[PDB]
Amino acid sequence: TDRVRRSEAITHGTPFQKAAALVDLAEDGSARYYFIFTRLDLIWSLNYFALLFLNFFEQPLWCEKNPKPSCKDRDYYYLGELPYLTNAESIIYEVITLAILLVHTFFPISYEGSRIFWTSRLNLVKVACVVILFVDVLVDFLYLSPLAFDFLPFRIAPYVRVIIFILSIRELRDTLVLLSGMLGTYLNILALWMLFLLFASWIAFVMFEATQQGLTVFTSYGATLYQMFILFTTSNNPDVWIPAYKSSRWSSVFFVLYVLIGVYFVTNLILAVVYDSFKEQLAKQVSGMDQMKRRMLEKAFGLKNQCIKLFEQLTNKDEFADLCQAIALRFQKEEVPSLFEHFPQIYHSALSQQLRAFVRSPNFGYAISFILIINFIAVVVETTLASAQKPWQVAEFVFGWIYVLEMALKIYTYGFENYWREGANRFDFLVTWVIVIGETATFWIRYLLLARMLRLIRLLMNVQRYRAFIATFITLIPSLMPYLGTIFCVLCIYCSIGVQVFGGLVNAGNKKLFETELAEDDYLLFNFNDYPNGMVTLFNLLVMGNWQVWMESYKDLTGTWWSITYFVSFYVITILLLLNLVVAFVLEAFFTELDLEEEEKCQGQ
Amino acid sequence: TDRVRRSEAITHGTPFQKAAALVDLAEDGSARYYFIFTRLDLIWSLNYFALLFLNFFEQPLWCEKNPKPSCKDRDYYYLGELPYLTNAESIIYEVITLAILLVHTFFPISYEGSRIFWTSRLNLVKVACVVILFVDVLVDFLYLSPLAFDFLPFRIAPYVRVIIFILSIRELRDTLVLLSGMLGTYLNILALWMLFLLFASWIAFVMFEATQQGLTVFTSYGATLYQMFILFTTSNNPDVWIPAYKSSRWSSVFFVLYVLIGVYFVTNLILAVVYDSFKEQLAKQVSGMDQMKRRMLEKAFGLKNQCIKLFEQLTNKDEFADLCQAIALRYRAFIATFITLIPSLMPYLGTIFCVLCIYCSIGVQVFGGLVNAGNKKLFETELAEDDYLLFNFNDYPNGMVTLFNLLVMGNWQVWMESYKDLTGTWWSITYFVSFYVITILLLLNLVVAFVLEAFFTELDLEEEEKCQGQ
Repeated sequence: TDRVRRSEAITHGTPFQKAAALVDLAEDGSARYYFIFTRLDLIWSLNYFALLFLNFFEQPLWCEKNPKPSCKDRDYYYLGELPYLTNAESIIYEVITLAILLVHTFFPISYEGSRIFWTSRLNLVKVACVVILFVDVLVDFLYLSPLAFDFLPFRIAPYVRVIIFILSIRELRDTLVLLSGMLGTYLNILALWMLFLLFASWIAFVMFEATQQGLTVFTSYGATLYQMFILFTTSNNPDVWIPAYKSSRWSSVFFVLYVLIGVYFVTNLILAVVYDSFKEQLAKQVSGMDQMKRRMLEKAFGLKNQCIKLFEQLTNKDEFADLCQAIALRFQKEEVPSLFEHFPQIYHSALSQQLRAFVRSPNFGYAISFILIINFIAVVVETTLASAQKPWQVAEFVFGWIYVLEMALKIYTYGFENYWREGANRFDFLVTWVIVIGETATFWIRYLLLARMLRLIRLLMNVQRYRAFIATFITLIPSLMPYLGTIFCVLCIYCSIGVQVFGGLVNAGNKKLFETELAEDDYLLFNFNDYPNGMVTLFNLLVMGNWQVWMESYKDLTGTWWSITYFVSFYVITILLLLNLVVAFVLEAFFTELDLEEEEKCQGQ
Repeated sequence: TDRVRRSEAITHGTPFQKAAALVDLAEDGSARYYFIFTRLDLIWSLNYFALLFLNFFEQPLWCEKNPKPSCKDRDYYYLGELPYLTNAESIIYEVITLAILLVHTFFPISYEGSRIFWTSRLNLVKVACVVILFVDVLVDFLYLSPLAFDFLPFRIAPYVRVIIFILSIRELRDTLVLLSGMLGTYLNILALWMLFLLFASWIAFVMFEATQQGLTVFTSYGATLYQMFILFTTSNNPDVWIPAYKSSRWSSVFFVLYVLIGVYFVTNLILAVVYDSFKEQLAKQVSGMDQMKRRMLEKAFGLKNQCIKLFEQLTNKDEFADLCQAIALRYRAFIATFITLIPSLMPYLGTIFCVLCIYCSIGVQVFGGLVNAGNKKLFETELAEDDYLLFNFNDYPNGMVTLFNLLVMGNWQVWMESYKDLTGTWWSITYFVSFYVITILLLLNLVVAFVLEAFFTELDLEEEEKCQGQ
């Protein structure tokens, strides 16, 4: 019960207790109102997620301008399968979440102090965002009366919801501070890339001037630069230069050289510059956190006898910082009592310790692992069947109980704390409960059986080699969350733009559609006609198989080359920057894991 | 200046100048006959290169079986534009390059001394390769005459020419030696990748078992694993799961998760393992180089006037090697990186090109001849739908450009499907699978790591220069 002890010691503890708490919470990274607001922090978090999720269910703007047919003909408009809110439902949940937001944003005035509240920038920006949302909601509500407005051309709330979400979750804000560091360096390598495309497409344009390649593909410098930009992604390779190769096999040399330089040099040079600037900005950022950590330690200090008394609390300035950092890096945190040591003859009778050693024994692991292999054999045999399967319900139940027992013995040997502190044990816990629930409810099957397959990953987890890769993966998964969230918020902004600009054109009546590559390649459900559909289309533009099919199709559907600016800017922001950041993160992760085991060896030697 | 003074000093100079030559050539990184051998290096190189390029102009063997129509109707077989040598020319250039190769491979027999030469296994393997070439050339000559043979099923010379070329250039031979060590680590992450595909494809097959995705795309576990393997490359995205998305939009959650894990995690992990194991082998190589340089300098030492006479020649036991080491002394950063990276990368791009040569030779023997205007099946294939028919294996250039197209991983499954359906045998996929495993997941990831290392070296170098000037 750490958090309650901490908050009690902070609010009511004696100065030595307060100091000990301040240092403990430094090691772990009006105070009553702050604690209350922290307890409400779950409510605030869920409200901010619901505030963003409203974008998925709000009815698309183009449905309001009286389409014929109505948007109920989701086949005619190739629309999604999520529902769209009525106006009534939208006004209900928009009102509830805006009211909770106003409460959330202004409640800190009760404890921060107004001079602080207005001196602080993050406050002023959140006040601006909530004001903008209040205005746009009140406008959209007043439009319930036709006297209020005749027409509404555009809507701003879909963007401000995302901004408020970004400003609410600090780790996203610190990721955007990092990114708005490295962006200035990134513009130089982006410029060198552009200048390379310009030159290469000028050479191509001169070289093919009167060939069939010129006359049917490189018809002008602009089309050349565009086709070459696509070919830098290689997505149109070899298709874009087949006419050249038909006219002279030697033409292949120019395109092989262009692809080779583009894919293996420049793409990697951009990656290297992004990786460098990431590493620089991350080291710069973390140094600021270490400095704040010192500021907190200096407060804990300011609040031989003093050293003895602090070490006495530990039994539960430069000297202080050194001692605290040393003991922190040297020693693990204090033990947590079980609920069961209170029973001497139960918990402490040597039969207990003997069973504890047994469950801890290696041969117990050998037994359980062999049983798990047998469970794998059991399920692989069972999936040969689809009433003959009925007896395998017995095997299902038996393995269910076996996992209940294993989990129980695990908590019997590592409590709740050292059990749940291990991510493997957490996965065990979850899959145990879900399958035990399924089986005890049994005693749709084809779908729930995928959980019985999912449990088989334990066979990989046990492997002495792969455990290193799996540990890299398991630490990387939570560590990537804010960068994936940054990408997802950019996708939300881009989808909103797509829904407003391109939504509604992909319908069965638009005869131009059946001229597009979408209708030729059958991609028709990957339209922007609603937010879900745009969101999955944007996943396709991210992995960017066939991505130019959309850029061509919507160029042709809109009739202006400016439609391309959406996909070009999307490529520049997501692929060339943010995803290369994620790549750098994975490389730093694995090499840190290798460095960590190299340190473990060097210190053990 | 330098090279003449060095060889002159080594052959005729005073021993103090001989030491000076040894140290100067160490700074710059019967000996008369070794000097002749070294000066001929250009002729040796050009002979090896001609022997390698011979594969581009040797007539494809399936034409020698006399098809109808003949390979004179190049359009009917979508053939390239390079000449095919006559039997006369092929015999002439094979004999000439064999004679010059025999000369080169025997040339060290004098200056190395027979026991030493034949003791060194690199000579022995070269001799095995050259004897194989001699035997196969003699067989090819006999096969000109009906008395010796009626037919020969398989021709080995196209491979051994590449093997001899790899053995001949030290920068290549050391590149493949470096590469051969990390393979034992590369096979582990390859096992993890295989196990991942197998399990993910099993979940896919059972999840969709009765759906339209199952009833059209994932019809058997085999088809599932194949389609998922292509989807790991992302090259069949979104195509493979459009039926699932038509039946229920929630299907997309599984394929999005599969692609995300495949790309941004596992492939990057394969890059990380290859990168680290390369950096390990590079470190071992450069440590071996430093050790060898020291051993040479120690020999040069073995040969106060002591100092003065050397400081005199320098105008051109550790104590000596340490002396030698002492007496050895916006876009600009990117552009310097790019400039130096090219002559640094030449070994690896060259090795990749040699692997393509082996694969192209296999391609011309196994698949060559299938893509022709009379093949009724061909017009059912994706090759014909996408008008890719010039990208075939009917001659060596065509195969080489097809192999480049696979190396860029553009539409690469078109050929794998089309040639599977042409060859009528699922085993044809092994060509493209093994190619992807060897070139993309290993060698080109190595190239990536080499580029990144070059860039970070350039940033460190300019930071060092700045800090030392500060």
